[PDB]
Formats: sequence, C-alpha cells, structure tokens
Amino acid sequence: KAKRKAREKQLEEARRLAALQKRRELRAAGIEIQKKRKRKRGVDYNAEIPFEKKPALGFYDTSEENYQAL
Amino acid sequence: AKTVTKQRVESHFDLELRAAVMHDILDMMPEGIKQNKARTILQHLSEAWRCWKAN
Amino acid sequence: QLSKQYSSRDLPSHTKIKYRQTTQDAPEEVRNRD
Amino acid sequence: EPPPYGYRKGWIPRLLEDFGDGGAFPEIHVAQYPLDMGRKKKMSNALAIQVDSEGKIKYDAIARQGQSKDKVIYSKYTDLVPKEVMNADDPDLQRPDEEAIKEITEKTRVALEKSVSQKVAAAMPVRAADKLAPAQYIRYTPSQQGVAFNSGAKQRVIRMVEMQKDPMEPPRFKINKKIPRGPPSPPAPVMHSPSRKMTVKEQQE
Amino acid sequence: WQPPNVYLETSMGIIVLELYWKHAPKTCKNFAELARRGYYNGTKFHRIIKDFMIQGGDPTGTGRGGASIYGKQFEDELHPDLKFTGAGILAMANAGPDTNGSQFFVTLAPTQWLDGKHTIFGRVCQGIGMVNRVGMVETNSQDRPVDDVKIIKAYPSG
Amino acid sequence: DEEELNDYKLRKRKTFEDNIRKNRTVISNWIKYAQWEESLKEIQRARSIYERALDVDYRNITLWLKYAEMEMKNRQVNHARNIWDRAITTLPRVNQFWYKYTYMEEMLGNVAGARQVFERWMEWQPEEQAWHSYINFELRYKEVDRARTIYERFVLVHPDVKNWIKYARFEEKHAYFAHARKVYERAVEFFGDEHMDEHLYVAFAKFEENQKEFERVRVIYKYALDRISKQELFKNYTIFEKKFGDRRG
Amino acid sequence: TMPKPQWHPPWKLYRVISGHLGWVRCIAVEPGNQWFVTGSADRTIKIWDLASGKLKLSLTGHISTVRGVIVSTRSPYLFSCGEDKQVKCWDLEYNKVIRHYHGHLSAVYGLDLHPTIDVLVTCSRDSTARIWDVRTKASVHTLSGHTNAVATVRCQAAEPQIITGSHDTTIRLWDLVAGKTRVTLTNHKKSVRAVVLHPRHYTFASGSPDNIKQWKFPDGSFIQNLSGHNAIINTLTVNSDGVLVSGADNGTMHLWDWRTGYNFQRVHAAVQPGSLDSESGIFACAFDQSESRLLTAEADKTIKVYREDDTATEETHPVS
Amino acid sequence: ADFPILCQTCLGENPYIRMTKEKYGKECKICARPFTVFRWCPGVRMRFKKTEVCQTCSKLKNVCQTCLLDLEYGLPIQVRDAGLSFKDDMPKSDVNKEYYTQNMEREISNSDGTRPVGMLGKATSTSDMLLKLARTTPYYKRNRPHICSFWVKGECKRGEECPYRHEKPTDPDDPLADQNIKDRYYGINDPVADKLLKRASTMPRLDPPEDKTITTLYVGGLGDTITETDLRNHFYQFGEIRTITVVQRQQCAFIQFATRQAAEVAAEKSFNKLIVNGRRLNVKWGR
Repeated sequence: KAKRKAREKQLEEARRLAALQKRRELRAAGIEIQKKRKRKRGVDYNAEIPFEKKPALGFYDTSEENYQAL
Repeated sequence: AKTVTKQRVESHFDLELRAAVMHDILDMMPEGIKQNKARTILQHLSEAWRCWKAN
Repeated sequence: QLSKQYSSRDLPSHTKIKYRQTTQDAPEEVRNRD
Repeated sequence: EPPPYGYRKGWIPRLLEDFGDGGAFPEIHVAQYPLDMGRKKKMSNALAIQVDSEGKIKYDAIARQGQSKDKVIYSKYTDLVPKEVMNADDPDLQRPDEEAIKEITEKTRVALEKSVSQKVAAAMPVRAADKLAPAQYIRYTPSQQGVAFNSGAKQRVIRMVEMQKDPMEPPRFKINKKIPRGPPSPPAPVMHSPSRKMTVKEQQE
Repeated sequence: WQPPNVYLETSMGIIVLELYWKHAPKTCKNFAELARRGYYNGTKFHRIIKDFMIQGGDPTGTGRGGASIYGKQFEDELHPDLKFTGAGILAMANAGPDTNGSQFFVTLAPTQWLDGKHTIFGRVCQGIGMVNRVGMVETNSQDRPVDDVKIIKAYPSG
Repeated sequence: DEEELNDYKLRKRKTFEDNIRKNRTVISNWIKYAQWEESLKEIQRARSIYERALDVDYRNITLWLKYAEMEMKNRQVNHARNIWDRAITTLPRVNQFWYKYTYMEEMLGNVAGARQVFERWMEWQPEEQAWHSYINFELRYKEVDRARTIYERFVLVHPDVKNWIKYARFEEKHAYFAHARKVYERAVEFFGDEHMDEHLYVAFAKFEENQKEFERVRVIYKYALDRISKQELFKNYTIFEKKFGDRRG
Repeated sequence: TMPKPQWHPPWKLYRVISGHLGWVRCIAVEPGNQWFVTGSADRTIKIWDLASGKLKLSLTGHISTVRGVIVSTRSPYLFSCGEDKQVKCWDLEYNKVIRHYHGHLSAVYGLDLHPTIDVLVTCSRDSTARIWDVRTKASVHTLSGHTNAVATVRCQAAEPQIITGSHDTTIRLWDLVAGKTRVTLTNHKKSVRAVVLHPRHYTFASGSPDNIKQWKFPDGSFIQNLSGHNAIINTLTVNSDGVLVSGADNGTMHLWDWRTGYNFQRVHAAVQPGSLDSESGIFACAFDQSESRLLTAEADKTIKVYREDDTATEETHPVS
Repeated sequence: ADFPILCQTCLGENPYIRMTKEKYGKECKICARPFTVFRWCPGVRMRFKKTEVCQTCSKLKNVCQTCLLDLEYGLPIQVRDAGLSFKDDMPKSDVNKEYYTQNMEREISNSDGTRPVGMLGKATSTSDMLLKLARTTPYYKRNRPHICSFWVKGECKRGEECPYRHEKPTDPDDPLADQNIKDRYYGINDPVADKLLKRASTMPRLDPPEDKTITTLYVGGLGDTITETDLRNHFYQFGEIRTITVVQRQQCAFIQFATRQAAEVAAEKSFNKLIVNGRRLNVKWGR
C-alpha cells in the first residue's frame, strides 16, 4: 500500500533513466527513432497552456508590460 | 444516473448519512475556524456506531 | 447534439392530466370557502 | 503665455507649454499637441475607465466586467444598508396585477411547450418523418461590393433546398465526448457583515 | 459677445473650449450663445471615432437633429491657416456646406482631411486627458457609444 | 537544456495536472503547480493557472494573495493593481486585501491613488484600526487638514468618547488647542446627559490643567459632575484622586 | 426604531400525534382542509385527518427518507420526493404511483409545484435544480450554477418565478422560460435552508443560522434583518396575518411579526417520552388553510399541533 | 445558419445562385462538431462547392468558409494576420482544443452576427501591404475540376464527361501542391503563404538614405498639372515641410522636411502610389 508505492517511487525513475541513457545515446548515435505516438492529453503540457484563461484586464496599462527570462 | 436498487441500499444509506452529517454540523455549527476536522468527526461517528453495535 | 437512444420508460404514457373536477375540490370552491 | 488672438502669428508651439492653460492654434500650420493631444498612442489593455454621472470611480464596471446590462451586481454599501418600510399600503409592497400575470402565464406556457415537444420528439427516435418544407428564397446583400464580382450586381437572390435524409442511415457522429466543465461565471461579490475572529479561548472550546 | 472658454462639464469630466472669433466669429457666436442657452443638456455623443474624433451636441442623438442660433443652419467661417492637424479641434461638421447646425465635433488626432470641409474654430483648453479617455471608450457599430455619455453643465465663460 | 530538462518539465507538469484532476478542490496542488511555474519563470502559464484556480474557488484569501504576490514580485504593476481591485471588489470585508493594496501603492508613490482607495475602503466604514492606519498614513505627510477631516468622519461614524479623545489628542500634539476646545465642546454636547460619563470630562479637566485655568477647571469639573449622571463608586474614588490633582496642580 | 408592531395572541400546544418510526421530515395540507400529509424517514407517507388527527392511510413506495411532499391544487395528485434520487407522482383516486421523474444524480432535497402551469421544480444535492413537465416526465430545464447542495426551492407566478437557496450560502433568483440566473444574493454567511414568500406582499424571507433576512421582489433588494434565533434554521413559514414562524433544528421555534421584525413568542417543546434531549429538532412547519392551526414535524418522530390562544389581550401580553 | 460565408470567387457569377441545405450535414474540421452544409453550384460545368467550416469556426478568424482566404483582402491567413501584425492564441491539442471551441462558442453566442470576434477589429488597420497583395479580379479557375486520374493514364472512357480537368497533372515537387487544410487554417507553414511573403518582400517599396541630414526628397515624374501648394497638401500635415523645389525642367519635386519621420511617413506611404490628379510620382530622398 503505502510503503510499496514508495519502492516504485524510485524504480520508476530508473526506467526513464534507462530510457533516457539508452535513447540519448541511441538517438545521438545516428538514429532518431521515436517509440510511437498516441498520447491524448500528454502533450497538453509541454505544448500549450492546457486549459487557458487570459487574465482579465482592468483600468491600467498592461500591453507594454513584459517580463525577462531564465 | 443509476437507480438505487437492492444491492446499493446499504451503501447508499451510508453515502447519505455521512453526507448529511458533513452538511449538518461539521460545516453549519463550526467555529473551529481552522479546518474543521470533519474528517475526524466522521471517524467518531463510525466508532460510535461500532460501540453501539457491540454494547 | 441530441442522441437517438431511447428508453422503455420514456414511451408515451399517461398523456392526459386529470384536472380536479367540480365536486372534488376545484380552485373555485377554494376561492369561496370559509 | 499663448500670444494674443491676432498676435499669434509667426511662432509654432511644439512643447505643450506654449498652450498655457491649453489650446490649439488652428491658423498655425502645425499639428497642435497641448496636453497629450494629437498623438495616437500605444494600444494598451486598460479598459475604459468610466466615471459615474456624479463624478465618481464606477467600479461597477470592474464588477460587471464582460457582462450585459441585464445583470444586477450588488456591490454598493447602499445595498447593505437596511431600508425601512412601514406601509402595508405602499406601491413598493404590491405584486403585479393578474393581467400581467395571465400574460406571463401564456408566454411561459407557449415557449415551454414548444421546447418540451422538441425534447419529447427526441424520445420518438423513430421519427415518422414529415416531408421537406417549402423551398427557401432569400435575398443576400454581400458586404463585398464591386463591379467585378457577381459580374456587377449588388444583390443575389438564392434558393435553399433541404437535402433528403436517408431513412436507413445510422447516426453519423461520435457524440460521447468528455471534457472538463467550462469556466463558470463572473464571481459575485461577497456582501458580508464584518466577520469577527474568535478568542483563543473560544477556539479551544 | 464671444464667450472665451465655454464650459461643458460632461458626465465623465469637464471640457472647456476656446473659440477664436477672429478665426471663426459666426460659429463662435453660435457656440457661445448656445452653451449659454443650455439647450445642450442631454446630448449623447453622436459619434465616436476612436483616436480620431469625438462628436456630439445634437438634441436628437441620432445624427439627423440639431438647429442653430440662426434658423436651422448657417454658412462656414472658413480659415486659411487653421487646421484639424491635432486633437481638440472644435469644429461643427457639415453633411454639405452652408448647413452647419448644433452638432459639435472634437478631434482626437491629426484630421487634416476634413480641413476645407470643416471650419476649425478653436480648441479644448480644458479636459484633454478626459478627451483621450472618452475617445478610448467602446462604441457600438453606429458610433453612439455603449456608454450613454452626456454633459452635466453647459455654459459660457462669464 | 534541450530535452533532459524539457522532459523533466513534461513530467512534473503532467503530475500536477493529474493531482488537480483528481481533486481540483483543495488548493495546495494548485498553488504548488503555479509556484513551480513561477520558479521556472513562465508567468503566462502561472497566470492562467491562478485564473483557473480562482474560478473553482473565488473565496480563497490565500489564492488571491499569492496571485498578487507573483504579480508584485514580477512588477507587472498595472496587472497587480487590476488584481487588487478585483479582489477588493469581490471580497470587500477582507481587510488584508485593502492593506496590501495600499502598502504597495505607497512604495509606488501614487498617494493620490492611495487616498482614493482609502475613500473607497471607508465607504464600508471598516474598522477602528483601519481608520488609525489611515491617519498614520496621512501624517506620514503634513496634511493635518486631511487628518482632522478623517477624525471628523471616523468619530462621527463611530460614537466613541475615546474617539473624541484621540481627536483632541492629535489636536494637542500637533498643537491645535482651540480645535481641541471645540472638539471637547462638541463631544460632551453630543454624548451629553444620559450615557456620557467620567472619562471625557477628566480629559477635559486635564487639558485645561495644562492651561492652568484652575477656576474654570473647578467649574467644568463640578458642573459636569452635577449636570450629568453623577456618582460609580470606584470611579468616584478616581474622581477624588483627580480632585486632589486638579486642586493642587 | 419602527412603528409599534401589531399585538398577536400567543399559540399553545394542543395536540401531539405519534405514529411514525423515524424523523418526520415534511408536512403539507390539502387544499380543502380535510387532511394533512407527512413524509418521514421511515420511508412512509402518512395521511392524517386534520380534525381528529386519526391516520387515514399510509403509502409505502419509496426506498429511503422522503424529504419532501406537496399536493397539487389543480389535479388530484400528490408529489413526493426522496433521498433515493426519485421523484414520484401519486394519484389520489387509486392511491397509486403513476408517474416518476428520473434524472437527478443524488438525493432530492425538496420540491415545489407551479400554481398556474403544470410544471415541477426539484432541488437536489448534485447542486442543480430541474424543471419537469408534469405530464410528459421530461426535464425542460436544468437550473445549474450553484456550487453545493441546493437546500431549498420555491416557485411563484410573479417574477422571478424560482428562488433557490443553497449550501454554498447564496441565493439565486432564476428566470424560468430563459432558464437561467437573474440575481445572486450573497448576504448570508451560513448555508441557506429555508426561504418563504409572503402571500400578498411581493416580498420574501430567507433564513440561516446567522439571521433571517427580508427582501423585496423582483430584483432582490435588502429590506431588514431579523435576529435572535441563533440555531440552525430548518423552516420558515408565514401566515396571512404577518405571523412568521421560524422553526429551528435544536428544537426551538420562534414567532415573529413579518413587518416590523419583532420576535414576540418563543416555544421550546418537550420531547416525546423516550427521546434524548438531542433528539429535539423541527424539520417542517405548516399553517393550515384557515391559517388557524400550525402543524410541526419533529426530529423526535412527533407531529406537534399548536392553536391560537383565544383568552389573551394586549394587557395580558404586553408588547415590547 | 442563414447562409454561408465565402469570397466572390467561391461565391459565384450568375445572378441567381442555387444552393441546397442539409442541417447537421458534416463536421467542421475546426470546431470538430456537426455543422450545417449548404452546397452551391459554382459555375457552368464548374465543381459544385459546399460550406466547409463551422460558422463560428469562421467568425473566429474572419475568413472564407469555403474559399478559406480572408474576406477583406483574400490572402493566406498567415499573411493577413502578419499584415495586421496579428498574433492569435488558438489552442491546438485535442482536449485543449475542445475546451477552447466550447468556450469560444459560448463567448460568440453573445454576439450580434455582424463581425468577427476579438482582435479581428483591433487589427482592422488594413495595411497597404495587404491592400497591394490583395488580388483584383475573380480568379475563377478555382471551380475547375481535378485531374481525371483515368484521363491522366488514358482511361477516362466517359467521353468529354471526365469528372476532372483532363490536363497534365502538376508535379507535386511544387510547394504549391500539398497544403493540409488544417494547417492552412491554423496558419501552419503554408508554402503559398511563404510565396506571398517573398512576393510582398520583393515588391517595390521606397528606399532609405544614409545620413540623417539628407532631408531633401526627390519626387520623380511630376508633370505640369501640379502646384507647389498641391505638393504641400500631399506632404504638409504629414509633418512639417521646410521647402519644396518643383523642377519643371525635369518634371520632379524635392521636399526638404522639418521632421525626418514625417518625411518617411509621407514618402514611404507615397511610393509610386501618391496619386493626386493621376500622376505616378516617385518618392525618394534627394541628393
């Protein structure tokens, strides 16, 4: 229950690790093979703001305002 | 929106008993401002029932 | 987006409303009564 | 200050100061910019700061933001304040008279029943179909106007015909699509009494 | 009788216009005697061209009303060097010359086009930030803005 | 930073999304998602995040708070002001909203705006401490005309003798003694016969003791005692001590 | 202050009916005043004679607590509504269920009838209300927009026609034909479980543990507070004569003047013999149609009937 | 719907147009949901067209529900947007797009049916770039049929009734060949749009000089119907002019300006198109 799910809290990460270490070395070797795609909400995150609400504006100068990076 | 038939009669009675409790006091006679420990008043309620049943 | 599924229970039934008649207790006599 | 009328010749005021208390010199052959005037400025997102018809800062706009003039949005203290009434014989304390009531009954009944019967015929699903109604003749006024398109006419009159639905045709589209629920409404304002924090004593009670 | 700066303290804020009788004596007298007449109370801004023009001053509020001190209308008092080159150009516009009535226009930016079709008569020596605010506001498809904006007080300079 | 980092982002994002998918009630997940975003510096993302969370629960003071805290730490100061006014429009009877609005306005310098937002605020007649910080704000400036306008409004929305007293307090310190006299007159003639009692009058006698007018100190003292409800017993012993004071000093 | 309130006589307990086997949760009176009807948490619907209090008949169809009953003025129909998510239409000439309105997704907390048209409104715990067409059992409109159990609903012929008070502590007035919320009143701090409409005054009251509030139609404008009853308030019920009965959940029931807001009587009944004292609580109140008798339905399985006191006068009972 | 939304080209020529309606006929590849389908007879032996996008999917970007190009100018939507400098945030993923479409239809329900929603009006400064890239006459080659694959191999044995234009098929090596309808709608890498970008980049515009103190501007091709006050009224309230030399021995002009950016405005907007009384002047910065 609790403590089991603690065990795979890491051994899951090894999987993306062994996926990462293979595939970074794999695809850098000269082969850009993709596993395959069918991910219906997976890319909603890295691609777009998933379900977007634009901050409503009031009585002030918001356009020329903008922000610096990381 | 499925009916309540014969096998969900006890399960449904408890959904609604413990909903009613949570409406009833643990959110309409509080003044335990913080976070009203409703999850624990419900635990009393289930142990009060076990103790009634065991006398 | 109105589906074509359907139900045995939504078949037409009891399609007239019994209106409360003169002798039973119509809203008229309720208008009167003491 | 601004040189006199009839004595304003020769100078072109470029800094808004030579306007004194303001003013453009129409006979002075320049674009006059007294007090931020003349310049089309950056298109910035502040929505129209309105003012009431008594000169105040009407935040009723920020409340009713993106909403029609139908919405009643209580956010004034003059709504919090207890009105007083002492007349069981005022106009204020009188319901609409039954003529308006029978009118609204008839309207309600009508629109109700039409939407009913459409949702009811939904539970027909075997539509004993009625045939296709008379043909539509509609006059279209394009907003595109020009001698070259429509080969030079300012209107087109169009025949709409309703294409047969095949009876033995199953449903066409996957209806059952799930998404989260759309964002609600413009939140109401919380018109609450002043709330009191409890003693730590009370809290422990 | 030339009221130097005529006050139209509008609902959202004040305005005051100085009209140069030397440049436009006739419509200057029109506007002076008119603001002193106060028949303007209740004029809704009959046109809003954002950042280009603000126009109002009609007892009708549709665009087909308005009458002058002289009947229905009078001719223009046209200028050689006065232009609509910038905001605050106060000139009563015409749908055809020699037909200037009660409706008044107040510019928001360089409008050198209606020069020669409108006698530029003066400028708003007060209320120009407010004029920018007004020329910002949202109008319907027919330039009678979604905001029903009228003047509170119409009167001359003393 | 091409794809190891990017996929770490993809993971953490998908997690937060699934946690808020499960609950979408209690907000800690909403916050932690958003602050993770702000730490990765995508304030457009974080902005939409706080709008959605505010949708599901627009009665959360901490949600409003940390939303505006993001906006202020990133000085989209216009955006921040819009946030603050929307807040104080929907949850007016929350005070810390009003507070943080002012404080930020102050270190912004737009003290005209601060004044008008305090006018807004007082339209609700909020609170004693609220008024008092209003006045400390006004006396961060000279503006003693303002200060007495506000003591005017405050003591006259709130019938308190000690409110009267603090008004005359400020008159004495900022050295308007004639105004102190007027306010003692006004106070005692408003409070008056019935529920008016000792302490406004002991303050009056003390101010005139500062004025060293002993005979009128005597007359005000005994005249008030006699004209209004007199005494009760412990307060009367206090009247005896203050009597020795007023007679000697 | 206010004018001086009218002096109303007091009310005195005069009957106590006992036949139910669980909490009695709703009560209603016939049009013609021969019998009232109770629906209880022992799942039965009993029908009592109003003169003698004898039980004429008991109907058993439901699967759980009956949480509301009502009787149609226009047709020989009783409508019941329960915690089994079901709404039933009893026909009173065979004593039989003939119609059932399906579609809610949790207990149905209350139900009301339109007096002119034949439509039904029901409010439930899935935080919506619904408008059924009495005759074809179809949902014409799903009044959504609250964010918690919709504790109560009332409908009227004037406008707006539908008022729902909920557990997210707000009230909404709905446009029926449009089917959407006109006005949102967020003045209460705790859940709103009872709202009532004056018979002849285009006004309505709404109760909560904080205080009752009075408001004015049709745009819902504050009128006055009414305070003193600091207990969870299960029922409000208003006479023709400006009597306003507010019955609470810890047993106590206060009587007020609708107009000036002056609480003139306070009743604290005693529980039926074998009950705990924490099993005092009032779930339903109802004035009879002569508006002479007042029935109440209690958490100790009793129906307490109060009558008007005929031998008291302003000098026996001074008004403060 | 009341009727479709498409350009004149897609819309037709004969005064009496004939189109048949089917309610809930098919799925807007944008709104993804059922739409109405109205089918219009384009031209004599010209392919019958049909409405191919939700009317809301249309009022979103203000383009043609059949012709797919903008309704004001009529260039690729990528182009028209950029010509307004327009930057739309329309979401793309499946759930994100469905949520977006749902709230979009909710927000458009509060409209009056007259004009597209949103920045479509606050970008209505149709730049002369768009005006100039805009086509002039109805490119009515659109309603010619496909390549009758039979008639491309020989096979189209139906006589002249080949359902498709029996011509030489285009070599799909051309970037103007395979533009996925969804991408063309999303403004996603339309090679025809990049062609319009190259064309509106190579199309002639007025050139800038080196030193700021060259504030003399030569306008070539004047003619003797012009006045100095008319050259002024061409370049007078567009800033301030300092002087003007109307060279009648060479039929040109030269505006020395009082504001450099004003000179730029007048001249660059005037390049070959400052047509007062019909004479093609050339705006440049003089020597």
